[PDB]
Amino acid sequence: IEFWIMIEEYPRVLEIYNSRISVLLTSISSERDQLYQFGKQLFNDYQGRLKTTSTARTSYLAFEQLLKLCDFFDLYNKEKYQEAIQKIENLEILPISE
Amino acid sequence: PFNKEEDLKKIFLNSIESIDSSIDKVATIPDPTLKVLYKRDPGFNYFDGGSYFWSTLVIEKHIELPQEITNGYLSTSTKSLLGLFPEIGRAWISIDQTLYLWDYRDSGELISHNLSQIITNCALIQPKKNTFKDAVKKVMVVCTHVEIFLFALCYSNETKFEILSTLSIPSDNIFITDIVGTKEGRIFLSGQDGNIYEIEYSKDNLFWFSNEKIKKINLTQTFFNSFINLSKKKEIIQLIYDEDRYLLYSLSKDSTINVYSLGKIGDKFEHLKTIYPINDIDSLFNNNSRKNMVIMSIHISPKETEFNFIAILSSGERLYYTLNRLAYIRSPPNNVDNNGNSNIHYTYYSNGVFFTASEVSDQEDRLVGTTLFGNDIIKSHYETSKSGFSNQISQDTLSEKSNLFSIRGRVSVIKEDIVNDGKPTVYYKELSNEHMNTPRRFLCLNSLGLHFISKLRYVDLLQNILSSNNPQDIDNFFDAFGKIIASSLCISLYCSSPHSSILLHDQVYSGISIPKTTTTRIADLAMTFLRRKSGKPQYYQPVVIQQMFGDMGAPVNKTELMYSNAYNGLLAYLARVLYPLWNQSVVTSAGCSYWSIVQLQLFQSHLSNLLSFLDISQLIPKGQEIPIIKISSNEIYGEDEAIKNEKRSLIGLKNIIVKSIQILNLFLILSQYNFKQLFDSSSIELDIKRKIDLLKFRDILNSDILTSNSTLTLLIDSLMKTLNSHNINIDQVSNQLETECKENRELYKVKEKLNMVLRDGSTYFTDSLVKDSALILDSISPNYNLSEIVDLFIAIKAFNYVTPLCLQYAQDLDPRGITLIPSNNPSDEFKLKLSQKKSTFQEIIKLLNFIQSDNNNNNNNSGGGGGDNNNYNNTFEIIDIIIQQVLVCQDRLAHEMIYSWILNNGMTSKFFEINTPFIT
Amino acid sequence: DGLKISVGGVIESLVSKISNIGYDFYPNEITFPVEFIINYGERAIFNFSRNKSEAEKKEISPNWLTSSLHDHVKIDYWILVDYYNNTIEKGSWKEEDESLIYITSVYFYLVESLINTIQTATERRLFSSKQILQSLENRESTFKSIFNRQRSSLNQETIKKLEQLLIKFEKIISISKSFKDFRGY
Repeated sequence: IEFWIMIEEYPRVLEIYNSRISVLLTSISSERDQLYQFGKQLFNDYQGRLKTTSTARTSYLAFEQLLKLCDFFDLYNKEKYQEAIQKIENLEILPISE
Repeated sequence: PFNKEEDLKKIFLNSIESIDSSIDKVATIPDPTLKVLYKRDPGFNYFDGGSYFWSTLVIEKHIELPQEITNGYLSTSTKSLLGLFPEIGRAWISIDQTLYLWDYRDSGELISHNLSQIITNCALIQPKKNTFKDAVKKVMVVCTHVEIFLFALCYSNETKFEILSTLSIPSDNIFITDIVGTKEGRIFLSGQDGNIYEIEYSKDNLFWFSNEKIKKINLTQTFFNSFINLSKKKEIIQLIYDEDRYLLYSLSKDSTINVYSLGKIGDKFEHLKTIYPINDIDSLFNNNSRKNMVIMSIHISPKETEFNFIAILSSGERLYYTLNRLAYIRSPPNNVDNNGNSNIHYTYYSNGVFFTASEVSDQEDRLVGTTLFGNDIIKSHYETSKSGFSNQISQDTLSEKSNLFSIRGRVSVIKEDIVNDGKPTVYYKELSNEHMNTPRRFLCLNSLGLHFISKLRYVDLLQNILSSNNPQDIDNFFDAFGKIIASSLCISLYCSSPHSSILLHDQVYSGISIPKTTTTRIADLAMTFLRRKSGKPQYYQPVVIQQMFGDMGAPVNKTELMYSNAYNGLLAYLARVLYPLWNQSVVTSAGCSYWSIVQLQLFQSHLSNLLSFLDISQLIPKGQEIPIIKISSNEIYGEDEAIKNEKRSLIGLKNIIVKSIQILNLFLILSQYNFKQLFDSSSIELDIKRKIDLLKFRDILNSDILTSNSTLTLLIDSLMKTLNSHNINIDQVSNQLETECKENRELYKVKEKLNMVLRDGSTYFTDSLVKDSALILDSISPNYNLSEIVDLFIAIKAFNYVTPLCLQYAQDLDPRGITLIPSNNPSDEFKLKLSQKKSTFQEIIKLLNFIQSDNNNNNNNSGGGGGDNNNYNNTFEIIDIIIQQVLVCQDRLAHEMIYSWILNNGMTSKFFEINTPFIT
Repeated sequence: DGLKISVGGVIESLVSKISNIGYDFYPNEITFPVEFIINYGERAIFNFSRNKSEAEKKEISPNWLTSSLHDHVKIDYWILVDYYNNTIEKGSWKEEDESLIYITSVYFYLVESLINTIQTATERRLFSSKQILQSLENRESTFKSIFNRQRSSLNQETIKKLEQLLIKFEKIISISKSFKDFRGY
């Protein structure tokens, strides 16, 4: 990913990141939390480039959902169930009413 | 002819006049009390929708009392009290002789302090200026039965402090009932004797014959009454200070109210009036339950209103006073019981919000909360009601929504919370700053914990009416507030949603955007109802109803344009986003900006999300040109031209949004690079610098339409020269100054670098400034004057870079190879490009003849020596390099020109050392 | 107040009339004859719109019928593309330049919808087929011929409206070709 960033190929950055973080998403593993802090850096430090490409908007929407799903499983795996509910509500992927 | 500059500049100016017209609506919103000041009779105008999503108050969280305080309640021997100090972000509780200060912000920090005497009351006041250490941000006043103490709250940061005791003075056995302060640091006390006292305290001794640094004075004991006890007074039960009118008020234990001036410097205590609310009421009810009534409380009416204070009855009946008269009466809502016997114990008011707590059981209070709810006033100030001559002579324009809660534990105090800076906006203008302000939080402290209670904004209450998913309540809202303002609130919800977010470059401006409190489902429900409520732009005639006094000639009535509810909602959103900017100067007479970086970013985020809204809403259909207006059937051409004028006015508004972003962005960049160092140094004339406090954001938006280098270009003029004079990278900052606010800038920086080499000479630094100057020219090719650049390289003798530069610039004059293909019918584009390439390769031939001429000038002067051989070698070796640099080029005309020069120098040997197809 | 049904409002009623009947019937080609409903609906909106203003001709969507047959009646954009090829090849559209410009514009905006629904390698293999490509190139050549036949009688906004269309059709043919040669890699 840092090499693909060095040549500004941001579609592939989002493609790799979503592919490795989805397979890891629910896991209690060092690679999951290390890749999640790296993803929180890719957010802060590059999002203005990652959202401006003419491809990969869905790959960014997925990145901006996975970086919230990791934050939801962070709270579920740490008994913070009321804060976890508020993360998945404000993710809009589930229905709250009929 | 038609002129597209004139048309765009007229569109832009008409959209500025449209924004002035909308911003003076945002400014001029009327005081609703002005209609009501002359109603004799009780007010009852309570708004409801029959649906709970219309609640103007919501409980945000509850937090229970810390276990030290709860075990304090299990050990209380005589007395408790509860209180609130948002003026430091703390609650306070006192249990007999112990005082607790508790953090209700998300640190939880408790601080306990013990006294040797039972506590009577406690309050927090601003210190007298120059009187303590400057780290003493507040003074806490604690009364007991025997003494009164002044604690200096001395600060180590913004959230934590020392409780330093500094001064005490006896009570004289005067039980103190209430305690109030001023922004000069005056301190008033009320006694159970019915006197008002003040604390003369000072840093250094009050009188030159004494050691007093604290002293108590009675301010309402006239010098004869000490010798003639001609009745007691009443106990006083409340004190209030109206800072904004410079008035003290005091409420007495028979409902008698007294008013005193403190003077416009805090200079005085000067009694003005006694008011007798029960007599003032019975006077009205004899000029058109009750015999048990008392006034419970007094509260302030905002400075901007003709009302000065409110007094509140033991019935929920509110009494609105001018200093002259009782001027309106307001009944409770029917959420207070029809039996007319509710135990109302606590009553609070701040700036168009009102609360009553009333006891229901030994463990529960009913909290009734009302807000002034501006819907008819908001609607009739934006929408001209076509229902002419409505007889508004009896309509009570103080509309309130009433809300209802049950609360476990006895409500002991209420305050408003300090979630907003500078001043609270007066209730009938909350709408004007709604998008800049947080919701108006209240704090309700009771015998179990602290309830946090927000007043909803009209945007937040629309979000709840949309989350109801009820199409009828959303239709009710659009016709209750008006389609212009409901459209403005749908646009606000879209600006608060994820999908409106055009990002800023976080790599320079880190994270500060509008908090995204609105979900996608709510944002595009709001967009769907905005589309459904929009309508078309249409012409109308104003029906000027003639008064029946004769013909003498009528006027010709015009046709006039109604824009859509989407256009008017956009213009009523944009005017509120720009309201704090538009009428204000950007630069202080101190030489600094008027706004902070955080404020500039929040205005930038509103305008970028609104720019996103214009290109996602499709109100400007992408790729359509400016509609060219000309100078059953006829009433098609009515909408045909109305839709052209809306599309014109929308393009004018978009251009003003974009330029408002460009101005905020330029003032953010100028803030980083020390704004005042750029302002004081700038090439701006001294009598312009003496008037920049008079130059508004509005007037800067106009300034480039009327070279006249504008004030903005003359700050870029000092930024660029400040970066140069510190050797800072000027190009990182410029890529931002061209994405947010190429060739023409960089052609000057090439000329600037080459004018350092022509000043300082050839060295590894200045010879890099030559490498850098080539690569920058190539990065802007062919958009420069080649011959003027070639004479700079020739004046440096940096010859080796001129051949590549004259070849690349010749390629970028024809990046289609059109001059490479011989045509028996040449285009005039081909003739032009062929002449341009022949003029650029003529600079290589200018260089080669210059080098050959320098060689010949020196050989005509070395007339008696030997050693010149190396100078002769190196000169021909540079010529062979310049030849080979062209022989690599696929352009035949470069080749035929070099071959013509080799032949005209007689250098026929070199054709035997070349192989390229054009030689044959 | 003689209620003006707008050129939008006529299309809004007619689209609703076609879609809501199609939803109970499709794929009954007897009671919902898609090619006839297209060939008559487009001809009736052409005949109604011809005499209208050059901004009533900006309430009209190009995909007025073609989206709703997909959006509501669930007819595939591939199936619609060849019902429009049949409409243009079989129908009286070859008799008048203005009508041939109109239906060829609807056909290329229908192909612009299809280029936003194409996902798979298999679909990219259909859109690069010789039969689709040769229809697109015949349709561009036809429109480009008739446009330069009328570039002396048409007005200077409606000329630009067709010049902006030609650059789309040239891009659409370029996408049928890029999807052809993204097959060798």
